[PDB]
Amino acid sequence: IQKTPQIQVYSRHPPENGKPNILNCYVTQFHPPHIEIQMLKNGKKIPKVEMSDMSFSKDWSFYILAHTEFTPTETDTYACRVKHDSMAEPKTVYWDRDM
Amino acid sequence: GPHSMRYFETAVSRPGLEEPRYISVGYVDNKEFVRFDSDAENPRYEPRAPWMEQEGPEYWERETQKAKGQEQWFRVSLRNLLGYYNQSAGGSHTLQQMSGCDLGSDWRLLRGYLQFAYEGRDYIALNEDLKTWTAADMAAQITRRKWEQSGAAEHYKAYLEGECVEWLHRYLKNGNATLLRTDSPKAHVTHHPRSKGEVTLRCWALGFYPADITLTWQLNGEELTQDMELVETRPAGDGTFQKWASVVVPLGKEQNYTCRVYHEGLPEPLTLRWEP
Amino acid sequence: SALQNAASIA
Repeated sequence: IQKTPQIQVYSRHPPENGKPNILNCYVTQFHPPHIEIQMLKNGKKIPKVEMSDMSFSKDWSFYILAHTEFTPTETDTYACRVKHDSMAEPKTVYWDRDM
Repeated sequence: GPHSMRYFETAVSRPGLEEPRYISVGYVDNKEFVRFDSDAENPRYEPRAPWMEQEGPEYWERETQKAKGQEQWFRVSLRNLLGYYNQSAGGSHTLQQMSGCDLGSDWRLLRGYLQFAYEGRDYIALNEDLKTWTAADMAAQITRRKWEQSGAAEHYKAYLEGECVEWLHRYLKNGNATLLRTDSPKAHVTHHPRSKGEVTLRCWALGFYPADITLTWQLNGEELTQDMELVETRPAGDGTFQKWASVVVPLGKEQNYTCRVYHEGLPEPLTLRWEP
Repeated sequence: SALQNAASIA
């Protein structure tokens, strides 16, 4: 049995177009632990992405917190794509300053 | 307040180059403080918090040894489980273990914890008495039987009531720059056009720790536990956490809606409403 | 400090 990852994209601090920040991609509730996580900026993959270390919670499920620096703007669109066995095709979820 | 220490251990197998990867993360008050990864260049429990850095080789050596010990145990239990479930070779499997102890606000023991999981499912766990087991399924029965005829439960009962508590005290005594502390959630609501004459209020809780927390919306004293929008609490990445709840409120009737934010670090629950 | 499991394995 497997378990479909719950993805969440959000900034560390309140987004303020122009001001720096951190964009987190929180993938959770998945299993097995093997998982691929890319963070995107306008469709292109962001290079130096911090990936937390394998962890799991009481319900035996793993979770990773990938993150990276970024400066929100009206123009730029950010997203996170997650590859994993419990899914046939990748999942991409886009950032949303209000969420 | 209360405290605890847990050691989450995972052993995960893949095909080909046998020898599963073994990982052990330990926490004190659910804060990572030590980590071991058989995949490292030089496997060995590393300190994972400024404070824990004051331990000294004698310690790390002794721990790393124990981790080397667990590694083997998992390595083999894994081959056995493989046979129990009649799973064909060349697969990829997971053995998980949670062990540890809880303390009251007085620092005395309150409970021991020792449970196992195979493939992510409950396998066998030590009951509260620390004397009896519980086998989730038939394969676990075999395991349970074997573990009873060997009184292996006593062995764990000794550790959980002793060493676990003895060391937690020690740890608690050293690291005292965040463990004897928590962060209170700051709050605020936001207005969002949502439809025809309607809108959405978002009760936001930010920069709080620990992660346990509760949000609720009220319309005339009664809690709106339906049509409300949550979001699993998530790490801000700095150590604190965030979460938010929302509802669809007919524009103009904003004030008739309030949300309370319940959280331990908070003197008293917070009360919020849209501020135009 | 780490727990060491019983000699009794899975």
